[PDB]
Amino acid sequence: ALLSFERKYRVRGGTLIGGDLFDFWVGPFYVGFFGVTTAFFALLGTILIFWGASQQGTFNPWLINIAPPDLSYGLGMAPLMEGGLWQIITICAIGAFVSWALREVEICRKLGMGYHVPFAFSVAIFAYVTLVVFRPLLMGAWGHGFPYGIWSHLDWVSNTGYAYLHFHYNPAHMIAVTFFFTTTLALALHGALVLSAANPPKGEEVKGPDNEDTFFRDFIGYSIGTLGIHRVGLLLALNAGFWSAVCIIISGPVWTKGWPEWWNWWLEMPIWPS
Amino acid sequence: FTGLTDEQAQELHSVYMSGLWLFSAVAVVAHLATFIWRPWF
Amino acid sequence: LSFTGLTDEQAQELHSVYMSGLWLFSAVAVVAHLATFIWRPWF
Amino acid sequence: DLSFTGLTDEQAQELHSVYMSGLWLFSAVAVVAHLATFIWRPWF
Amino acid sequence: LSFTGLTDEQAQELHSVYMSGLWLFSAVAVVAHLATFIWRPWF
Amino acid sequence: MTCTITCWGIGVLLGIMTTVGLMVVGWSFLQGAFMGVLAWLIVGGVLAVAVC
Amino acid sequence: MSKFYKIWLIFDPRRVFVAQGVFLFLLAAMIHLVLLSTEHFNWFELAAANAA
Amino acid sequence: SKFYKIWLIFDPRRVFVAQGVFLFLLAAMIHLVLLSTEHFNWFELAAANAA
Amino acid sequence: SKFYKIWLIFDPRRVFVAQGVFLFLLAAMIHLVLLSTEHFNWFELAAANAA
Amino acid sequence: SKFYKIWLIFDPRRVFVAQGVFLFLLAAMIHLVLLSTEHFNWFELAAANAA
Amino acid sequence: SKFYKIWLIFDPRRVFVAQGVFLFLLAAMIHLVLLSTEHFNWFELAAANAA
Amino acid sequence: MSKFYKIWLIFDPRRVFVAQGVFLFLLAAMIHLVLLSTEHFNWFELAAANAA
Amino acid sequence: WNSKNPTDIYKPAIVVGVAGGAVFAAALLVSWGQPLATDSMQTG
Amino acid sequence: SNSLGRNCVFCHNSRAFYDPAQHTPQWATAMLGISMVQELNNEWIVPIGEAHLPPERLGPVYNDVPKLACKTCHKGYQQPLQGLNVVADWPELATTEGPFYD
Amino acid sequence: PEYQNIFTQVQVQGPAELGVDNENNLTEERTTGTGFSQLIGWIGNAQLGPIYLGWFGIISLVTGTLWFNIVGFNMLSQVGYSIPEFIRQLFWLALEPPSPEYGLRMPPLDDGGWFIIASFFLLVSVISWWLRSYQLAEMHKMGKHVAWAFAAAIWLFLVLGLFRPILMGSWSEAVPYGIFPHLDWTTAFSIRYGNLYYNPFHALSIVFLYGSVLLFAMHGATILAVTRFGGDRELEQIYDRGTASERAGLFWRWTMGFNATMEGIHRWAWWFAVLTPITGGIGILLTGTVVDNWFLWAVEHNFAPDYTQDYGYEAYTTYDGFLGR
Amino acid sequence: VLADLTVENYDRLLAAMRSWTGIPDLLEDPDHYQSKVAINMIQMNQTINEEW
Ligand code: BCL
Ligand code: BCL
Ligand SMILES: CC[C@H]1c2cc3[nH]c4c(c3C)C(=O)[C@H](C(=O)OC)c4c3nc(cc4[nH]c(cc(n2)[C@@H]1C)c(C(C)=O)c4C)[C@@H](C)[C@@H]3CCC(=O)OC/C=C(\C)CCC[C@H](C)CCC[C@H](C)CCCC(C)C
Ligand SMILES: CC[C@H]1c2cc3[nH]c4c(c3C)C(=O)[C@H](C(=O)OC)c4c3nc(cc4[nH]c(cc(n2)[C@@H]1C)c(C(C)=O)c4C)[C@@H](C)[C@@H]3CCC(=O)OC/C=C(\C)CCC[C@H](C)CCC[C@H](C)CCCC(C)C
Ligand SMILES: COC1=C(OC)C(=O)C(C/C=C(/C)CC/C=C(\C)CC/C=C(/C)CC/C=C(\C)CC/C=C(/C)CC/C=C(\C)CC/C=C(\C)CC/C=C(\C)CC/C=C(\C)CCC=C(C)C)=C(C)C1=O
Ligand SMILES: COC(C)(C)C(=O)/C=C/C(C)=C/C=C/C(C)=C/C=C/C(C)=C/C=C/C=C(C)/C=C/C=C(\C)CC/C=C(\C)CCC=C(C)C
Ligand SMILES: COC(C)(C)C(=O)/C=C/C(C)=C/C=C/C(C)=C/C=C/C(C)=C/C=C/C=C(C)/C=C/C=C(\C)CC/C=C(\C)CCC=C(C)C
Ligand SMILES: COC(C)(C)C(=O)/C=C/C(C)=C/C=C/C(C)=C/C=C/C(C)=C/C=C/C=C(C)/C=C/C=C(\C)CC/C=C(\C)CCC=C(C)C
Ligand SMILES: COC(C)(C)C(=O)/C=C/C(C)=C/C=C/C(C)=C/C=C/C(C)=C/C=C/C=C(C)/C=C/C=C(\C)CC/C=C(\C)CCC=C(C)C
Ligand SMILES: COC(C)(C)C(=O)/C=C/C(C)=C/C=C/C(C)=C/C=C/C(C)=C/C=C\C=C(C)\C=C\C=C(/C)CC/C=C(\C)CCC=C(C)C
Ligand SMILES: CCCCCCCCCCCCO[C@@H]1O[C@H](CO)[C@@H](O[C@H]2O[C@H](CO)[C@@H](O)[C@H](O)[C@H]2O)[C@H](O)[C@H]1O
Ligand SMILES: [Fe+3]
Repeated sequence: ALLSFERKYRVRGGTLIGGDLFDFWVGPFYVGFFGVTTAFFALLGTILIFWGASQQGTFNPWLINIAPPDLSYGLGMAPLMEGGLWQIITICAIGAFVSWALREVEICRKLGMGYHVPFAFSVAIFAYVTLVVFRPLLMGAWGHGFPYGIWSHLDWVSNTGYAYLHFHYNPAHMIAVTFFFTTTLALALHGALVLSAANPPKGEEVKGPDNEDTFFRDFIGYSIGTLGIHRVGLLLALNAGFWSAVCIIISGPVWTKGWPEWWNWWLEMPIWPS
Repeated sequence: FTGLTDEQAQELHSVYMSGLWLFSAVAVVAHLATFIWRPWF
Repeated sequence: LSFTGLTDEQAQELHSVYMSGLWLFSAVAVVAHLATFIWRPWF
Repeated sequence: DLSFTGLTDEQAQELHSVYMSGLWLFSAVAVVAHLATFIWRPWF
Repeated sequence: LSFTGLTDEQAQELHSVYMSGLWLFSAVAVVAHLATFIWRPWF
Repeated sequence: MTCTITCWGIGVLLGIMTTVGLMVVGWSFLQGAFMGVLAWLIVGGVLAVAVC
Repeated sequence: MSKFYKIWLIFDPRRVFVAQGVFLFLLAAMIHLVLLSTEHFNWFELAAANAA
Repeated sequence: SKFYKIWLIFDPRRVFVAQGVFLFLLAAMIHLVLLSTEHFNWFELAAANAA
Repeated sequence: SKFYKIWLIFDPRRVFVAQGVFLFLLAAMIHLVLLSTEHFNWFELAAANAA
Repeated sequence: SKFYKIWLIFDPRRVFVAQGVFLFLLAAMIHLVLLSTEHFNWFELAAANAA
Repeated sequence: SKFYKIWLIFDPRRVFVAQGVFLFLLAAMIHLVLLSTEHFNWFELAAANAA
Repeated sequence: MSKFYKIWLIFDPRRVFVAQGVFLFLLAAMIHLVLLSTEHFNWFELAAANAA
Repeated sequence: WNSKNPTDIYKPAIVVGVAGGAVFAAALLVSWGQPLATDSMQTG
Repeated sequence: SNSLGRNCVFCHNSRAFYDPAQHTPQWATAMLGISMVQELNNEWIVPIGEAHLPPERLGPVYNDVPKLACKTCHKGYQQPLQGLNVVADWPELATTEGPFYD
Repeated sequence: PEYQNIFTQVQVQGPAELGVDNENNLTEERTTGTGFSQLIGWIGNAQLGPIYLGWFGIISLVTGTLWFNIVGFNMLSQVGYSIPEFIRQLFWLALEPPSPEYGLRMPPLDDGGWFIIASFFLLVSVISWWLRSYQLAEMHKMGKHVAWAFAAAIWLFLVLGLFRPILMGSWSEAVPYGIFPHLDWTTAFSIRYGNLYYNPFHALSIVFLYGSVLLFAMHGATILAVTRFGGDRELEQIYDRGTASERAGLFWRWTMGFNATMEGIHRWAWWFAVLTPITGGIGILLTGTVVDNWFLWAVEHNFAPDYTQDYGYEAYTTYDGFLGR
Repeated sequence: VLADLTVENYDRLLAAMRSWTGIPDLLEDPDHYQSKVAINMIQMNQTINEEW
C-alpha cells in the first residue's frame, strides 16, 4: 500500500536505463530496470545456494556451506560441485549488489534527494568485492574467497586471521577496528541525543537543537552539531568499510609474513639506542 | 570574460606555434645528439 | 587581451625581469654542469 | 603600477636591499664555513 | 611599510634589546662549546 | 582554504621527499614513510598556521 | 599550419596550458626513468662501466 | 618573441610558487637519485678516495 | 646594519613563541643525538671513568 | 638588476616564514645526511681519532 | 561517400577533446605493450645487436 | 529487411552512436587482450619464436 | 563563421579517459602481468 | 611459524586448535620435533655446554648454555636446506655404529 | 557535479554560545572560556565549548588520571625509567593482571598489586563519569538515554574486568592495561575457550556491531541526502515533519519495503548500539564460567560445519611444486 | 668415535666438518674444547638421524 504522504512522490521519471517499461511499484518496493536485474540475480543466487545445499547433503542453515574451488584451479572456472557453483553465486552476488546500488540511484533520483546512500552502499560493496574477486586475482586463485555459509565463512576469517600470525597486529586492521568501535560509539551517543531531547521526563517540554547542542558542550566540551554528526558519522562508517577492505587486500598479496613482524620497522630504527 | 575571440586567436596560436617549434627544435637536437652517443636502431 | 587582470603595458616588464632571472639561474647551472663534466664525465 | 601586495616600488627598494644584505651575510658565513670544512675534509 | 602596527621609533628599540639577548645567549653558548671542546674535542 | 591546501601540499611533497631521502641513506620504506608522515604533520601544520 | 587558430576558441588558455604543462613533464620524466630502468640506456651505470 | 603573453593568462604569484616548489623538488630528486648510484656519489667517493 | 625593521612584518609575540619552542627543541635534539653516540655520552663516560 | 619587484608579487610575511623554515629543514637535512655517511660523520671521526 | 553529415549529430567541438585523449591512451598503451615483449624491447634490442 | 531505416524513428541517432562507439571500442580492447592472454594468438610472443 | 553555443567540452573526455584507463590498466596487467605476483599453498 | 617460514594454518585448523582430527600431517611431525628439541637440549646440548663452553659463549642474563630450537635447524624454511638430502652422502653421521656405506 | 554536503563551502562565526540554562542553574560549574577552530568547522561546529565542572566529572578526571599515571609509571618502571625504550616499547608494555595463583586475594605490588589499585581507580573514574552523564541529563531536563547507552558500555567493561574475575575465582581473568597486550589477551581469550566465533553471544554482538555501523552509514547518508530539505534538523522534523522526513522514509520504503520515522530511526540506532556490549557482556560473563570450550559447545549443538576434504598440503600440492622446482 | 672410520672417510669427514663449522683447525688438538664438543656433537648428530 501507500503511506499517508506517499501519493505525491510516486511520479514517473528518474530512471537510468529503464523507462516507463519498468517504472512501477510492487507493494512498497519500487521496481526498475535494476530492480528487475536485482530480482533475477538475487533469486538465482539464493536458489543456487539451496541447490548446492541439497547436493551438500544438509539444509541446516548453520551447516550450509558453498565453498570456492581449490587453489589448484587458479582463476579458471571450476566444476559446479567442486567450487564452480560458488563462482556463479559470486557473479550473481556482484550483479545483485551492483543492481541494488543502481536501483537506489533510481530511488533517490525520483525523490530529488542526494546520491549519498548508493555511494555509501558502494563502499560496502567494495569491501565485499575486495574480499571475493579482488584479493583472489592478486593471488591467482578463486579459492581465497570466503565460503558462502553462516558459520563456514567464520572459519575462513579465523583461518585467514591466523594465516598471518596474530592478525591483531595488522596496522590496517588496527585502523579499521577503531573505526568500527567509534561508529558504534557515535551511533549510541547520537541516537541517545535525539531520543533524550525528544523524550524528556514526563511533564517537561521537548528539547530543541539548542538544548541537545549544549549537552555535549557541558558533557565533553565540544558538540559537532546536528548537521556535523551525520557527515562525520557517514565518513566514520565509510572509513570502517574502506579500511576493512585495505586490511584484507594487503594481507596476502602485500605482506605474506606475520603481522607482528611488520612492526619490526618501529622496533628497528637507527634512532633507537640498541 | 568567459570565451575567446577571433582577434586573440591568431596571436595566441602564433606564439604557441613559436613555442612548439622552439621546443621541437631543441628536442630534435637532443634526439640527434643522443643517436651518435648511443643509437637505438 | 588580459585574462588575469594584468595590463599588457607592464606585462613585458614582468617577463624581462623573469627571463633575466632564468638566464642567471641557467648561467650558474651551466657553470655547475660544466664543472661536473671535468670532475666526473658521464659521456 | 602593478602590485599584488599593496606595496610600492620605493618600499620594495628598501625591502630588497635589506634582504640582499641578509642574503650576502648568510652566504658569507656559509662560504667561510664551507671553505673551513673543505680544508678539514674535502669532498671533491 | 608596516605590517604589525609598529613604527621605526620602537621597532629599532625592540631589535636593540633582542640583539643584546641574542649576544648574551650566544656568549654563554660560545664558552659552553669552548669548555666542551677542551673536555671532549670533536675535531 | 587555498593557502592551507597549498601548505598541506608542500608538506606531502616534503613527506615524499623525506620518505625517499632516508631510503637513499639506508633505513627502509616503512621507516622512511613514518618520518615522511611525521614530517607532513609537523611542517604541514606549521606552514598552514604561520604562513596562512 | 598557421590556419589552425580556430581550435583555440574552444579551450580556456589557462586550463589547457596547465594540463599540457604537467603532461609534458610527466611524459618526459616517465621516458627518462624507463631509460634508467633498462641496462643499456641507463647513462648512470654506463659511466660506471666506462670508468670501471 | 611574444613569450611575454604567458603572464596574461597565468597569475604571477600562483605560477612562481609552483615554479619554486617544482625547481627545488626537481633539484632534490636529481640529487637524491644521484646519491643512489654508487658511481655518482661524492660522499662514498671521498671515503674511497681517502682510503 | 638595517636589520632592525624585520619586526615591521613579523609580530613579536607570534615569533617569540615559535623561537622559544624551536630553541629548546633544537637544544634537546642536539643533546639527544649527542647522547646517542658512545664517544660523547657523558653518562657512560662517567660510569667508565669510575670503573 | 630589477629583482626588487618580487615583493610586489610575494607577500613578505608569508614568504619570509616559508623560506625561514625551508632553510632550517634544508640545513638539518643536509646535516643529517652527513650523519648517515661514515666519512663525514664527525662523531665517529672524533671517536676514531681518540683511539 | 557521404560521411560529412556525422557533424550534423555529433558536436565537433566536443569530439576532438574526447578523440584527442583517446589517441593519447592508445599510443601510450601500445608503446608499453611493446616493451613487455622481449622481441620488441627496442631499448634492450640496442644491447643485443651491439653486444 | 529494407524497412530497417525506421530504427531511427525509435532510437535517438546521437545517443545510439555514442552508445555503439564505446561498445565498439571495448570489443576491440577485450578481444585483442584475450588474444594477448592466450600464448598461441600472441603475435608479440610468436615473433620471438621465429627469431630463434 | 563561428558557432556560439553552450557546450561541456571536458564532459566526454573524462568519461573516455577513465574508460580508456581501464583498458590501459588491463593491457599492462596482461602484457607484463602481476608485478608483485604471489603464490599460495593450500594446507586444508 | 617463524622458524618454519609458514603460518598457523600450516599445521592445524584455527577453529579447533586442540582437535587431533583437524590437524595437518605436519602437526604430527611437530610433535616429534618438540620431543626431539627437549631431548637434545636437556641431554645433549646443555650437558656438553656446561662442561666445555667458555664464558664468552654463555648467556647474557643467566650465563646459561645456548640451546637449540626449531629455527636452529630450519633457519626460517619449511625444511632444513629446503629438504636437501644431506645425510645420503654421509653414512658416518646417519647411525651411531657401523656406518653401513653399502 | 551537485554539491554533496560533506564539507561546508562557507562557514560563519558569531558570538560564542554558552548554553541554554534553567533553574537548575548550570552556569556556576560551567567554564567561561570557549574557543573556535576553523579546521574542525569544515565538518562540524567550529566552537570548542566550555566544560561543565561537576563533581562527578572532576572525580572521574582525577581518578582517571590516577589510573593512567599508575599504569604509566609501572610501564616506565618496566624498562627501568629508560624513556627512549619506554617510547619504543610503548605499544608493548602493560600493567599485567595478577598471577592466577593468587585468586581474589590481594597480590603483591610487583605481581598485580598495582593492577588492582589502578583498576579500582579506573572503576571509580568510569562510574563517576556515568554519574556525570546521568546528572547532566537530569539537570538539563532531558532523557537519560545517554546515561543508559553508556551503562551498556559499562556492562561489558564491568564484565571484562570486575564481574567475570570475581566469579571465575581469580583476578587473573582481567584484561591487561596495554596497547598490544589487550590484543594478545583478546586472542588468547578466544583460543583458551575454544573459538569465540562459535560463541552465540559473541556472534550476536557482532550482528549488532555490524548493524550499528550499517545503520549509521545508512542514517548518515540518508540525512545528508535529505539535508537539501533541512533533514539535518531532526528534532524539528520530529515535531513537524516536512518533505525531508517523508523523502527519507520513502527512499527506504521503496528500497527495502519498510522505513522509520525521524524519531523512530534513533530508537533503531540506539538499540543496536546498546545491544552490542550487552550481548558481548553476557557472552564473556558465561565464557569459562559456564562454557569452557565454544567449538565443542557448537559441536554438541550442531552448528559447527564439517569438512570432508584432507587437511594436509601434501593432499593438494607438493613441496617441490610449491617452490617451482 | 672416529677411530673405526677408514682413512679416506675420516679425511673426507674431517675436511667437511671443518668447512661446515667454520673452524679450520677442528679436532687438531684433543685438549681444545672445540674437539671435546665436536666429539659429543658427532654422537648427537648420529642420534638425531637414527633415534629421531
Ligand atoms: C582470527 C581472526 C582475526 C581477524 C581477521 C579478520 C579477517 C580475516 C578479516 C577481518 C575483517 C574485519 N575485522 Mg578482523 N580479525 C580479528 C579480530 C577482529 C575484531 C575483534 C574485537 O577482535 C574486530 C572488531 C574486527 C573487525 C573487523 C572489521 C574491520 C572487518 C569486518 C568486515 C567488514 O568490515 O565488513 C566488510 C564486508 C562487507 C561490508 C559485506 C558487504 C555486504 C554486502 C554488500 C551486502 C550483503 C547483502 C547480503 C545478500 C544480505 C542480504 C540478505 C537479506 C536480504 C538482508 N576484527 C581476529 C583476530 N578480520 C574482514 C574484512 O575486513 O573484510 C573486508 C576480514 O576479511
Ligand atoms: C581472536 C580474537 C577473537 C575475539 C575475541 C573477543 C573478545 C575477548 C571480545 C570480543 C568482543 C567483541 N568482538 Mg570479537 N573476537 C574475535 C573476532 C571478532 C570479529 C571478526 C571480524 O573477526 C569481530 C567483528 C568481532 C567483534 C566484536 C564486537 C562485537 C565485541 C565488542 C563490542 C564492543 O566494543 O564493546 C564495547 C565495550 C568496550 C569496548 C569497553 C567499554 C569501555 C569503557 C566503557 C570506556 C572506558 C574508557 C577508558 C576509561 C578509556 C577512556 C579514555 C578516554 C580517551 C578519556 N570479534 C575473535 C574470535 N571479541 C567482546 C565481547 O565479547 O562482547 C560480547 C569481547 O570482550
Ligand atoms: C559497506 C559499508 C557498511 C555498510 C553500509 C551499507 N550497507 C547497505 C547500505 C549501506 C549504506 C544500503 O543502502 C543497503 C541497504 O539497503 O541496506 C538496508 C545495504 C546492505 N548491506 C547489507 C548487509 C550487510 N551490511 C554489512 C556491513 C556494512 N554496511 C558496512 C559496515 C554487513 C556485514 C559486514 O556484516 C552485511 C551482512 C544488506 C542489508 C543490504 C544489501 C541488500 C542487497 O544487496 O539486496 C540485494 C540482494 C539480495 C536481496 C540477496 C542476494 C543474494 C545473493 C545473490 C546470493 C548470496 C550472496 C552472499 C555473498 C552469500 C552470503 C553467505 C554467508 C556469508 C551468509
Ligand atoms: C553502546 C556501546 C558503545 C559505547 C558507548 C558509549 N561510550 C561512551 C558513552 C556511550 C554511550 C558515553 O556517554 C561516554 C562519553 O562521554 O563519550 C564521549 C563514553 C565513553 N566511552 C569511551 C571509550 C570507549 N568506548 C568504547 C566503545 C563503546 N562504548 C561501544 C562501541 C570503547 C572500545 C570498546 O573501544 C572505548 C575505548 C570514552 C571516550 C568515554 C568514557 C570516558 C569517561 O567518561 O570516563 C573515562 C575516564 C576518563 C574520562 C579519565 C581518563 C584519564 C585522562 C583523561 C587521560 C590522561 C590525561 C593526561 C595524559 C594526564 C597526564 C597527567 C600527568 C602529566 C601528571
Ligand atoms: C531519519 O531518516 C531515516 C529513516 O526514516 C525516515 C529510515 O527509515 C532509515 C532506514 C533505517 C531504519 C533503521 C528503518 C528500519 C529498517 C531496518 C531496521 C533495517 C536496516 C537495518 C539492518 C540491520 C539491516 C536489516 C535488513 C533488512 C530488514 C532487510 C531489508 C533488505 C533487503 C534486501 C530485503 C528486502 C528486499 C526485497 C524483498 C527485494 C526487493 C524487491 C524488488 C527489487 C522488486 C523486484 C520485482 C520484480 C522485478 C517483479 C517480480 C515480482 C514478484 C516476483 C512478486 C514478489 C513480490 C514481492 C514483494 C517480493 C534511515 C537510514 C534514515 O536515515
Ligand atoms: C627521472 O628524471 C630524471 C632522469 C632524474 C630527470 O632528470 C628529469 C628531469 C626533467 C624532466 C627535466 C625537467 C626540467 C625542466 C622543464 C626545466 C624547468 C626549469 C625552468 C624553466 C627554469 C626556471 C627558472 C625560473 C627562475 C629560476 C626564474 C628566476 C626568477 C627570478 C629570480 C625572479 C622573477 C620575478 C619576477 C619577474 C617578478 C618581479 C617583477 C615584476 C613585479 C614586474
Ligand atoms: C639530496 O639533496 C642534497 C644533496 C642533500 C641537498 O643538499 C640538496 C640541496 C638543494 C636542492 C639545495 C637547495 C637550496 C637552495 C636553492 C638555496 C636557497 C637558499 C637561499 C636563497 C638562501 C636564503 C637566505 C635568506 C635569508 C637568510 C635572508 C636573510 C634576510 C634578512 C634577515 C633580511 C630581512 C629584513 C627585512 C625583512 C627588513 C626589510 C623590511 C621592510 C622594508 C618592511
Ligand atoms: C640535525 O643536524 C644536527 C647536526 C644535529 C644539528 O644540530 C643541526 C643544527 C642546525 C640546523 C642549527 C640550527 C640552529 C640555528 C639557525 C640557530 C638559531 C638560533 C638563534 C638565532 C639564536 C637566537 C637567540 C636570540 C635570543 C634567544 C634572544 C634573547 C632575547 C631576549 C630574551 C630579549 C627579548 C626581549 C625583547 C626583544 C623586548 C622588546 C620589547 C619592546 C621594545 C617593547
Ligand atoms: C617507451 O614508450 C613510450 C614512450 C612510453 C610510449 O610508447 C608512449 C608514448 C607517447 C604517448 C607519446 C605521445 C606523445 C605526444 C602526443 C606528443 C606530445 C607532445 C606535444 C603535444 C607537444 C606540445 C608542445 C607544447 C609546447 C611545448 C608549447 C610551447 C608553449 C610555449 C612555451 C608557450 C608560449 C606562450 C604562450 C602561448 C602565451 C599564450 C598567451 C597569450 C597569447 C595571451
Ligand atoms: C607521561 O606519561 C606518563 C606520566 C608516564 C603516563 O602515565 C603515561 C601513561 C601510559 C602510557 C599508560 C597508557 C595506558 C594504556 C595503553 C593502557 C590501555 C588500557 C586498556 C587497553 C584497557 C584494557 C582493559 C580495560 C579493562 C577491560 C578494564 C577493566 C577494569 C575493571 C572493570 C576494573 C574493576 C575493578 C577492580 C578489579 C578493583 C577491585 C577492587 C576493589 C573494588 C577494592
Ligand atoms: C585495489 C584494487 C585491486 C585491483 C586488482 C586487480 C587484479 C589484477 C590481476 C592481475 C592478474 C591477472 O593477470 C594475469 O596475467 C598473467 C600474465 O601473463 C596471465 O597468465 C598468468 O596467469 C595465468 C592464470 O590465469 C597462469 O595460468 C599463467 O601461467 C600466468 O602467466 C593472465 O592473463 C592473468 O592471470
Ligand atoms: Fe540523526
